[PDB]
Amino acid sequence: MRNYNNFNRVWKAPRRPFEKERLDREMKLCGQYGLRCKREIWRVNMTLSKMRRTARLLLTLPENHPRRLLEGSAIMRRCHEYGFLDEEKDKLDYVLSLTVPDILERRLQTIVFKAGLAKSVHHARVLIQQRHIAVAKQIVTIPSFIVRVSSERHIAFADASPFG
Amino acid sequence: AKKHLKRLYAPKDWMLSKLTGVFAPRPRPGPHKLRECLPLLVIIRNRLKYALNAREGEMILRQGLVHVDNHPRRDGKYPAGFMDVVEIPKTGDRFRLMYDVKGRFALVSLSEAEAQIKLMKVVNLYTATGRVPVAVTHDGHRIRYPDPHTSIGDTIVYNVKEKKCVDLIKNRQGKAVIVTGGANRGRIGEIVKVECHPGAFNIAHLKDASGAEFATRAANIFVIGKDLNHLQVTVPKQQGLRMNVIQEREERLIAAEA
Amino acid sequence: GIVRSRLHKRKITGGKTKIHRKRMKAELGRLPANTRLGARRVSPVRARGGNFKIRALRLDTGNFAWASEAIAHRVRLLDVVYNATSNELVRTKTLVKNCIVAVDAAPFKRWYAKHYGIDLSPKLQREWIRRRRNHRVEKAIADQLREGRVLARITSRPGQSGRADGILLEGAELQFYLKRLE
RNA sequence: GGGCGUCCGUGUUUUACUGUGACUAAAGAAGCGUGACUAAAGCAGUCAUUUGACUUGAAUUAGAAAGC
RNA sequence: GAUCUGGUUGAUUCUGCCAGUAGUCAUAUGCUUGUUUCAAGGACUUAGCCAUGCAUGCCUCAGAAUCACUGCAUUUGCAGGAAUCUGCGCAUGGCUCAUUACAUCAGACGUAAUCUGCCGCAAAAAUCUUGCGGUUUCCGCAAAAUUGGAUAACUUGGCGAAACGCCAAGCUAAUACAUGAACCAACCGGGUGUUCUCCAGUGAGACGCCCAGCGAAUGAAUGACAGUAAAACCAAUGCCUUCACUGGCAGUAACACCCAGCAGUGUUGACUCAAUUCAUUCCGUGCGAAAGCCGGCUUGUUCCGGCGUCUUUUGACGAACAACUGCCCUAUCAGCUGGUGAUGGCCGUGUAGUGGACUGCCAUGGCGUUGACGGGAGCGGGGGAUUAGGGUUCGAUUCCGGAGAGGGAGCCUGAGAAAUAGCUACCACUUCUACGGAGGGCAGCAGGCGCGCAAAUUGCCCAAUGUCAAAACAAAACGAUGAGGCAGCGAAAAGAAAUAGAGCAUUUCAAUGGGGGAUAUUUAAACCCAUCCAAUAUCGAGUAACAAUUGGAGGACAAGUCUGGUGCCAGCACCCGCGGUAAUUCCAGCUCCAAAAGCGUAUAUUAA
RNA sequence: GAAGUCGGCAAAAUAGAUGCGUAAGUUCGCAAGAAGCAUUGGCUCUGAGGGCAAUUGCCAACUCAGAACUGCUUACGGCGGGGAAUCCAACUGUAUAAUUA
Repeated sequence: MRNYNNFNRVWKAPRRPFEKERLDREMKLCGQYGLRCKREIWRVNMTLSKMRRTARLLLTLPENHPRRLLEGSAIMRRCHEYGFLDEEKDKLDYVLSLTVPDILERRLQTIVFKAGLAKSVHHARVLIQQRHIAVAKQIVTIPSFIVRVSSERHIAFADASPFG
Repeated sequence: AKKHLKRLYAPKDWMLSKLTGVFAPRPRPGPHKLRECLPLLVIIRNRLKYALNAREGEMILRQGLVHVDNHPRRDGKYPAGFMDVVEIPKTGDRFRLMYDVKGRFALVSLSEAEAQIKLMKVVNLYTATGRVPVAVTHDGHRIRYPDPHTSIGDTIVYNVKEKKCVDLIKNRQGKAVIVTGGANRGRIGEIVKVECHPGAFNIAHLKDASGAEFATRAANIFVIGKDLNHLQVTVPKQQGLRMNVIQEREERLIAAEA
Repeated sequence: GIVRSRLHKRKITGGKTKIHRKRMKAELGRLPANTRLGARRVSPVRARGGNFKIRALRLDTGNFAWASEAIAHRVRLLDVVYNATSNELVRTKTLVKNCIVAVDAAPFKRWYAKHYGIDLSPKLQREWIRRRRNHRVEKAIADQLREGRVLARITSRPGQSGRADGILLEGAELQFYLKRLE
């Protein structure tokens, strides 16, 4: 009692447990991004849904409405950071079209593999827990670390690792 | 007759984490009301940081090192609300407790000479035994033989050093006013006009600098100076002004670059 | 004990209030103190902030005011003549506010002579001459003063204050009670 | 000589609805900022370069009905 | 993601329900578990019953020290101080949801209808005391007011089985209690002398006398004004003019000196209020400069400083009342209320105060199909689940508000109680006893029984957050605090993420933390996390035996026309339907499927 | 305290008046005085209830309610015990003068 510490859900299980169309789409992502579980998919479905949904609400709204400017620019900024979107795209309509890969491409696991420090994505996911990759001078052990686009220059390897 | 006051039920302005305690220090009756006041303990401990604990609260206070209103105060539960003057002679810092814009307590620093000055709103005016008139200030002072002109709603500029009332300030038409209470706190402006409403609140229209309009109940108005260009107290660094919420944000990004 | 709350009453609509609360000390009735003529008695009660209110069991002298003359005098209560609530309170003589009383009347005579010189120092004779003018006294009073008993109406609330104080009745109401009395 | 301010004396319109505005506890919900390694959180912290700096931050919104 | 699918027919198209699946800080239960971070946890059934332990007390430079107490001791004693009186608090916090539908609660108003300790700002000239001498127990001289008797601890005797059970007698303190202070010391008034000082009777002046303080009582006055501009006659009175009350309206706040302006004007929307004046009161049921304390001192017959307290007053923290709008289901509850208050009136009484709250009299009202009355389930809300939207549902539970301490009732003390770790009684239970008696109240925290589908340690600590308090800390000398915090137990929920990576035979190049451990870090202490395998110098994984499970494989619904066994048997199956000798469904083996340190099942609920 | 006895036969019991209250059944009329509870004296007062004559004056005859004080040895006569059911006749009435109502 009397302990106020807020906790929350990050993910949701889909209705219709097994559809061979979805399950197919699931596995095709699990093997491609080297994912441990479906759980890590359903997560970027909800962070994408929440994000998407406030894009609708603000979008249904009249232009120059004070929420649409302030609260609208902030969703439209944070997607330029993290590089969910390209800095060429600012309509706020673009937020309303995003896909599960966009947020998975940005996950430190794929990027360490894309940056080329690893064989595919399984080396990359182990090589993160093995504590060797550091983002900028900061060792980061979480595969799901979402890599801010300003930070994609700095990864390299740890200085406590074998590699430094 | 309650004694304890819980964090979640403490006023938000004391600005005390929900975690890290069940309770907040409950202020005793005093000059200023419970819901609007900042205890001394929250001043030294949380605001000024001179004390990392409540244990260091009594270390510093019970020694009477920390003055408000020229008088040394021993009590961490003492309410010090607004217009108050909190001096520490040891370090040599001097604070007026005035509201910040954004509706928060800000501690203005002030010169040696201006801590003498304290100016207090006239909450009531009555006759004491033997025809003595008295004025009961927002602060809680009972001030005998005020100016024959003073009336409810006027400020009494009060010298806290030598104890006496220097010049007063009426309230009519344009006179600079700091809003105290009710969502416009700290926001300054002239009175543009006052609505009458006998038997109920008088709603009181104001105009900040650079033009803008807002209302309050006239019991949230505290007079200061004849014009908005002349004020008899030192207001916080953002004077009375509210920035647009979209200008506040994009100036925290530009400065964020360092 | 005795209680002043409403929790025992039929609602406007006639139903019972169901009491979920116990009695409070902020609801109290202190049995009546039924005052009477007699040698002074008092039982002090301490009430609701530490304040005492003086119950007067059995008080007699009492302090009576003669309005239109702006005076008062300390005068025995002779009798309880009339009461508007119960007729028993007269037989029993309980003194309660706005009872009617017969009062000794004698120091009023001495005052009215000492003041206007009229019996019902040449510097002070002419003052009498000056006080006469503009001034007149209703027969109905002065006719009562001859007897040495004046109908009064006791103004203090004798259970709370512990004293019986009143006014001498006047013609507008003095004629109402005299008739209503006999 | 005319004109505002104040007070008093003598000789007719509301309400729903709508716009704006006051007035309203925190936690909770929505939300800004912020690499607590990420996240659920939190309201913190960040920076020089030391013997402090940022006038350091802790924005803002909704919250039936009724009442103004 | 504003989504639907299997079952009625030989087929068809419908209605239409059952079944399916997705949540739930929704609880239970089953099998299963390596690591971490933050969490609920005797509410649901009994507001059942409780063994034992703890759960509030507090003293500074500053209220009372011969402990026949401990230290030091060439000073009359100073340094601690055990108990004990005194002052404050125990009315808060904690727990719990039995009661409860114009009650409680929410938002919004009100107290001008009131009580208010502590806390802030302020107020303060009521008072014939004391000593010496005398003496009529009364004058007269004098002025730093040098007041009183009693109680506890304690000693002596002790009673009693015992007991938060008691009795005598003897000592002694106060900021306990009781008394009490004149001149210093002002201004302002009312009433009046068979008072004398004057000048002509609305005369003035002195002096004498009784009374003139805050607060309370009754009475009287004040608590403004506003709808008109000249004149003159009389008495007084002012002022001018004369010489004379002589002639006469120029002048202009008031007022018969000692004060030539020391109030001609309190506050509200509004008051019988604030305050002022006059008349009688106040007998304890109000009023000290605590006749109080320790510090300075450059110094003591007005040096100075900070505390303590009385009475008055008004802000503040509160208390208690009232109630504008709104709150579930029921008519197989339609009339409800007035004997003995029901709705209103009058004079009271009682209250802190308003009031049918209550006594006496008077009237006949008040409420109801826009659901009264009755009954059923319920603490109210902030809020939670789920929702495209609209909604449906939950809210015992952290914050606010209400109520209770086994059941009922009564009350003392106090500023505040109808208080229960306070008293008194009865009821139901129960614990000691030497038989005479004396006790108890866990819906405080641990824990026990019981009950039940259902819920942890008789653990450490005040380090933090608050509270009370005579209180800073330290210095011989660290207040209590089961409030609160910390850990134990803890797959209720929630976040992160291991169980291999690299170039089917193999083979070998690294890497890692589970775990071990640490100069340590952490913490009140210990934990956990983080940091670490040399920094001169310290561990380690290959069948990774350091080995992932729980439910399924006819359909809905993703995944076998495998192989055994059984023969309408045993069993599966939410629904449809399988099994009666080649079973896609049971029991098994292999194989694949979904989810995965998590996964089935039951009931409740939301979407469907 | 019905054990008596064929059987509560006989006796006891109930009891006036006023207020509150009153079940099943029913032909709605009753049942009903159902059942049951409570009050009662004496004394000293108070209120209400009218007539007549010209607001005022004078007068008769009683009843009811309320209060204070005080008392009970429960104390003339007179005056219902009540409730749950079965059988029969609907009811009031008549009827074996002198064994049957």
